[PDB]
Amino acid sequence: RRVKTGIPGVDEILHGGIPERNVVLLSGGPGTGKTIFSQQFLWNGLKMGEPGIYVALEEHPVQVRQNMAQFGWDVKPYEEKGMFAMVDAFTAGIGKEYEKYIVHDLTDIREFIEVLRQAIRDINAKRVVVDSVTTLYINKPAMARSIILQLKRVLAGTGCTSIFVSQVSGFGPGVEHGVDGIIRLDLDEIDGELKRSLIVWKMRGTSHSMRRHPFDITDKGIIVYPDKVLKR
Amino acid sequence: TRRVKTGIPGVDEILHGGIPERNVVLLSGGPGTGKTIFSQQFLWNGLKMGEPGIYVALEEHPVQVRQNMAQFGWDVKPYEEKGMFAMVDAFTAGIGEKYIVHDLTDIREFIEVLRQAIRDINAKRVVVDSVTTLYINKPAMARSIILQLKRVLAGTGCTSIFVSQVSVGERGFGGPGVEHGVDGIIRLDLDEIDGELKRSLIVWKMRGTSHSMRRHPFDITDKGIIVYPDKVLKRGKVLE
Amino acid sequence: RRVKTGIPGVDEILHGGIPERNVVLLSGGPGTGKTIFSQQFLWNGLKMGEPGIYVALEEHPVQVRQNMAQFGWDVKPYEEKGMFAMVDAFTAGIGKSKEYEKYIVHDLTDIREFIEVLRQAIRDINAKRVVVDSVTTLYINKPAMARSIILQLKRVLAGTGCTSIFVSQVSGFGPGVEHGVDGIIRLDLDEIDGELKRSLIVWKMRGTSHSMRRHPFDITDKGIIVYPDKVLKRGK
Amino acid sequence: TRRVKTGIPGVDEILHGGIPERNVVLLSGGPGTGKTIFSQQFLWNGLKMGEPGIYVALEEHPVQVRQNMAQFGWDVKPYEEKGMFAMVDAFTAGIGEYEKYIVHDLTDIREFIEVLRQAIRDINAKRVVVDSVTTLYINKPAMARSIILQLKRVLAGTGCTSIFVSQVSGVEHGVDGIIRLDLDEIDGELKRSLIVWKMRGTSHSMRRHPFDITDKGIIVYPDKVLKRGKVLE
Amino acid sequence: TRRVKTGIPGVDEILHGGIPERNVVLLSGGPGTGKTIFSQQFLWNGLKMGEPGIYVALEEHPVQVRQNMAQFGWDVKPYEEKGMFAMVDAFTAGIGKEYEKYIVHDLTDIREFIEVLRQAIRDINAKRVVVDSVTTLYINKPAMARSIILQLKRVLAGTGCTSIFVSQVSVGPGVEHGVDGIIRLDLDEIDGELKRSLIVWKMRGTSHSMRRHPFDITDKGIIVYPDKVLKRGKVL
Amino acid sequence: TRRVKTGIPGVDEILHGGIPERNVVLLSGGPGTGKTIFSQQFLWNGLKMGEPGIYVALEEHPVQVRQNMAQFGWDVKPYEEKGMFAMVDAFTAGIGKSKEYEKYIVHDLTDIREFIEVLRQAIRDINAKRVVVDSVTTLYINKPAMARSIILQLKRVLAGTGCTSIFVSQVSVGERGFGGPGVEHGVDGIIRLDLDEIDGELKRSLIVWKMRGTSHSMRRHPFDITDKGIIVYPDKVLKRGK
Ligand SMILES: Nc1ncnc2c1ncn2[C@@H]1O[C@H](COP(=O)(O)OP(=O)(O)O)[C@@H](O)[C@H]1O
Ligand SMILES: Nc1ncnc2c1ncn2[C@@H]1O[C@H](COP(=O)(O)OP(=O)(O)O)[C@@H](O)[C@H]1O
Ligand SMILES: Nc1ncnc2c1ncn2[C@@H]1O[C@H](COP(=O)(O)OP(=O)(O)O)[C@@H](O)[C@H]1O
Ligand SMILES: Nc1ncnc2c1ncn2[C@@H]1O[C@H](COP(=O)(O)OP(=O)(O)O)[C@@H](O)[C@H]1O
Ligand SMILES: Nc1ncnc2c1ncn2[C@@H]1O[C@H](COP(=O)(O)OP(=O)(O)O)[C@@H](O)[C@H]1O
Ligand SMILES: Nc1ncnc2c1ncn2[C@@H]1O[C@H](COP(=O)(O)OP(=O)(O)O)[C@@H](O)[C@H]1O
Repeated sequence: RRVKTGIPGVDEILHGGIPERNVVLLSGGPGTGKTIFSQQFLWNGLKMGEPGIYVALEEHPVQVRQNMAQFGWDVKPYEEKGMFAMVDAFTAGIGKEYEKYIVHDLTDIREFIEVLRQAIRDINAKRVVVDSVTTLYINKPAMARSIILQLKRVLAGTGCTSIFVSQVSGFGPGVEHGVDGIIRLDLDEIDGELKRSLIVWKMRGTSHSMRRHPFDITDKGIIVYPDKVLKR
Repeated sequence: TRRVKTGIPGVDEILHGGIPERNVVLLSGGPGTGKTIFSQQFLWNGLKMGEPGIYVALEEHPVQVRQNMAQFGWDVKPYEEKGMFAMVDAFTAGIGEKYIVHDLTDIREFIEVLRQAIRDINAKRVVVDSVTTLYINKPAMARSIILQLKRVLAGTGCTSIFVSQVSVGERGFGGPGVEHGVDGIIRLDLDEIDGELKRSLIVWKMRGTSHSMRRHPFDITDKGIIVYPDKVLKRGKVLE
Repeated sequence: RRVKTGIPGVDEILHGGIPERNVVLLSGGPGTGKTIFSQQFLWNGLKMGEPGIYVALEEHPVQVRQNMAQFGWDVKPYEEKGMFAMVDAFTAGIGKSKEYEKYIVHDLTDIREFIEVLRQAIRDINAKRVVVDSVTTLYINKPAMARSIILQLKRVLAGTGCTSIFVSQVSGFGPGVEHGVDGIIRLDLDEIDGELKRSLIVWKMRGTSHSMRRHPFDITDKGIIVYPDKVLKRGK
Repeated sequence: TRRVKTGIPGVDEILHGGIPERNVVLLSGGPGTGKTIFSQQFLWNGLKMGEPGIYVALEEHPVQVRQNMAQFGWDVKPYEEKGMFAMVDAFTAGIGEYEKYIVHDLTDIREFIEVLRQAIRDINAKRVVVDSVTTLYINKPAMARSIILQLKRVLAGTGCTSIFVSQVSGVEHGVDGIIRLDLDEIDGELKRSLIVWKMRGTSHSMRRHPFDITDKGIIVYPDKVLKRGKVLE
Repeated sequence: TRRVKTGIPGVDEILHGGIPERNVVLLSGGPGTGKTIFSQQFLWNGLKMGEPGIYVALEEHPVQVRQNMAQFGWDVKPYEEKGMFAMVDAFTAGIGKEYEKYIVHDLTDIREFIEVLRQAIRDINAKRVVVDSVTTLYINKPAMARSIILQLKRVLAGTGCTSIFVSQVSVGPGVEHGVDGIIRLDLDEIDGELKRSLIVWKMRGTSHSMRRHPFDITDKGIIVYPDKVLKRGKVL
Repeated sequence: TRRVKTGIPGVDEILHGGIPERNVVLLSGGPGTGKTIFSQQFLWNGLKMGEPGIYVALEEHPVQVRQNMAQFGWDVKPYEEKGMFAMVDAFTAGIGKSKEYEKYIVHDLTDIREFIEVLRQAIRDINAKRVVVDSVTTLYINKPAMARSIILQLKRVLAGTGCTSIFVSQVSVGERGFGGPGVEHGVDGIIRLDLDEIDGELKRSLIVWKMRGTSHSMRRHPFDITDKGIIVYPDKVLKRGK
């Protein structure tokens, strides 16, 4: 089977959607849409009755809710329903309001994984987003490989299908070799104008579009154009 | 979302209304691209609108900053006496004033002092010139430094600009995590095209709003910066 | 003698196939089809009476079996008849040890045990074909050791009459590794005019002449298909 | 805002009047781009204008510097004995007779600064050259920023306008101005060009202008531009 | 000046007679560019001309080198038994841990390496020597490359030998300056096609072709074409 | 300023008279570009104009070096005897502590102190007016931070004794620059010897990037290496495409 991202054009680009248990790496530079994209993935997940967990390391949950809320995505209700979770692995990297979930020390991936399996259990999560995974090893690159594979085993085991968001200043040291899929979002200046484009570089378990497709970010999120191709 | 008007000709148009309230905007660019003049113009316009502002100086002493702003027609003195503007001296300490940061070993005193200045004048706009100096010899501390300041500023209702210094040639914005941690990124460029340096601005990122995706030329004048939303740079200036 | 990969087009491109006992480095970036190519190589071998061994360092043998099954390649039958074997050199890398697997390398910090289990596996099934996916994981965090490791494994495998494929992960071909192996086959995925095109090229192959051209190929439901009579210069 | 005339042919026009008083200007370029001749002509024209100048030597011994200048027709001797010109020796302490101003330890700029303050005070200097400031931190780049900022404050606070020579093979953000001298090979020929990247306090030509080094120093052509690899206009 | 004929078709002509005797020639190139074959051809042809030769192996065990040379019709067995050819084993020591007349037990430094080499040159009155590859002697200690190349050079030239130092380059200090000559072998992809070329970058003691010449590797070794040149494709 | 004539065909013209006295000229380029040959032709011509030269050898033994210059029709034997020419052995110490015969020998290259000691002594016994250090790169290649002081220290020495010199600088093939931060700003002159593949052919060319004290050709001139030495063509220009 597959997992329908719900993101206009994407499921057609993946020929049906993301294969189950697959951990997809969404990489790209700043402002390419990785945040809106992965949030949309989870949001659409909810509308289809699929449990979702957002592991934030870049922003605090109260902030994430506000960002999504501005696109017309109110997770608060589902949060009360027990169909959506927000894991705070953010306040730990900046200092010290509680939450159902929180990682106090990311020195090790141990507590990180402990708290993760909890949120998955409580809502029987199906969809998961780690934004971002880069923060777990940016200053400890040799440990990236083990970290990516370990989180992978855990998620796939619980039947979850994942987007790891990778921040790029390549796709990210075994990281791009460890994941099942790779979707790169690009923002390129062409003839004096910035053009957004998406391309599925890798996707274990399926055939997929081999073309670079433009896309726009709108008030209601991302919209990819499967019938169009952008030439850089 | 509510917008903060920069007042800089062309910029609020380019931002489809202005900077979304509480956004931290990274103003990135090489030397002599107009980043300092731009950030000060942003603060001055705020004052004219009744929005108290703070300029955290890490590149020059506040005394010189006041002098330089005055030459553009921006005398902050009348405002400092009204408790509507403030200069934080985070410069002196770098090379051995109501607001002073004595030690930049840790970001702790920097924050305490910034918080002090914020409540003192009911600040709405803040400028840090420049953020790079806070970790340029501490690259690994950049991420947490940017994320901690951002939290303090948005948490106190401020809308800010973080000036980011990049060395000429590099199209970077500031490095790992920093360009990822800010809410917006406005790049000011100075490119040599056919034996001529041309200035241009481009909004690479701005959370909470759509914005022009084109590279617009601009000039630095006696009255500050002026961006031209109706012109684009495609290896040469052209209308629309 | 030639070891036939059985992968459509490959053997013609190798003018017969891989010279026996050769260690071939299969290099490429992520998603270029290296795992599938090497597994297809083992599969075809089983189909022609040649025992094979897949040494996993990137995935657990269980998932590998699954993955190969989706392509129509069920090894389970051969595994019980002593014709195929998976070597778990993965778990040690993550941490878990909560399962039973015949061949398993507990510690990857030394190539000593790795070679022990490999020798035992080759002994047990009389291995003729061996795949290591990926050798890169064995020295990524020890590049100065890569040279010895490649030549060491090279001596073992070749000594036991095995012909092997070492999968190399590229983010060149890998310092001194590209020199240690007998052959080099590069799998590429390049964006040309807004579209990703898959291609293969034989850079090196001690023991034989071979196509000096870049050939397009496709990954399908039944695996890889390479086109010997087609060439991808650049664009078409 | 007052202007300091470099007196170098074409340069003041390009700077739209001259260097804004008290500005520290970084003169950056690779070897043999003309940075030393330029900075020395700057001081010379200054002297021949009643403006006392100091040349801080970190690359050659003052004795040799005096020799290089005289060869172009700039004899500082008369001006030096008259207390209108001064040479600072911060060269010897870097590798191994008599010189009025000498910096014994370059470990850190404190002594460097003191000797510099003395020379300025002593001749009431108006122009100062540091050839080259790169040498003060070539092995300690993390110190470059503070050093540049410290010297800038000392010089500006004393009313001097300076040129820091930067040898290329937060510094550029710290100085007030930046003039790049280039030497590029185009069609089998080496062409010299100058370009003002930045100059706080004023507007200036935004073009790359060609120049020649002659027996009498540098001549820049403000009415010419170097575009592809050709001199146009 | 006295010349040493390589015997490789086209080479001696490109060298205007051949290698100036007593010269050390660095044969540099990436993987699969034909450096081993070229070097071995040089020695084989040397034997056929009554010029004893030595091959210092650091990449493969002398056993395998013998069998690979035979693969091209170069059976050194007849000459060795007659004290005309020698195989130095400076390989096994490289991967830790068989009798070989000439073996180097410690590569930690090159004193022993020089001893063994000195012994072999004397025993056979060697006139041609090949070291494959000299890169392995300092790959992990770049700073020592210069002195090692200069030391080996003084010893070889001191014994009247003419040599070829094979240098392994991946993809792209003292070394190239320390040798007498430099012959680069390349393998480049142009328009979906891999093309082999040789160019004499330096050869002390003589003039030589200043052009890049294409060449082929066959079942009988290398063949260089002095009448062809690579502007970018093969032209006249 | 009196010019030291190189004698090398076409060079003194390109330099508009020759090399300004006391100038330390860095001659750099990749392997096989003709730097050693160029430096020797310089000392040789220095002899014929009745000018005493020294050749500091760090890449070859003085015996081999002599055996190399002779191969070009340059026999310095008669001059070493009249004391009009000297050769320094700074090669052996680089690859061992072995003994041998040579009037001038530098035993330790850890520091440049002895080097100068021996050099000043060598300049004295004869009438050292021309000097060649080949290659200066060897002095600091493993300790790049020392390059600057080493270069300037040797400069002062030679200039202080009225010597005009060439420092041979070895750069790797493909490397653009001349020896890095230190070397290139500290020398008075820089002459680049290039060997570039243009249209399937290697072409030799020279270009003067810097020469304090004089004007000079600003163009790239082709040249040939012959059995008699180097021949640079001042009236020809090579166009590399860069
Ligand atoms: N309403 C909107 N209309 C069009 N574009 C928008 C709108 N809101 C936000 N954006 C775009 O979304 C971008 C940010 O996307 P995001 O996923 O947060 O970036 P990143 O890849 O750094 O995580 C902004 O830079 C902006 O260009
Ligand atoms: N009065 C003026 N008229 C025109 N241009 C000016 C004027 N004043 C300053 N400038 C320009 O402004 C530039 C400096 O802008 P600034 O923001 O200080 O640079 P940076 O981005 O490094 O902080 C100068 O290089 C100069 O070219
Ligand atoms: N059923 C299929 N049909 C066509 N292509 C497929 C199919 N299944 C997988 N693929 C392709 O195989 C690719 C993965 O190949 P793989 O060998 O795992 O990559 P890697 O080089 O990283 O080891 C996927 O990215 C996908 O494009
Ligand atoms: N009399 C002269 N006529 C023409 N050019 C000269 C004359 N004297 C020196 N030059 C040029 O000056 C250059 C050196 O300039 P200089 O300022 O010393 O270089 P740098 O940028 O390294 O400090 C020489 O390389 C030479 O080309
Ligand atoms: N019989 C043959 N006919 C044609 N080419 C061959 C033959 N045998 C080997 N080759 C070629 O020789 C190459 C290996 O040459 P070799 O000298 O071993 O490479 P290296 O430069 O890495 O030492 C192989 O990659 C192959 O393409
Ligand atoms: N008799 C000759 N005729 C033509 N060219 C020669 C002759 N002798 C040597 N050469 C050339 O001289 C080159 C070496 O010059 P050299 O100065 O030794 O190089 P480097 O710059 O590395 O010191 C050789 O590569 C060769 O091409």
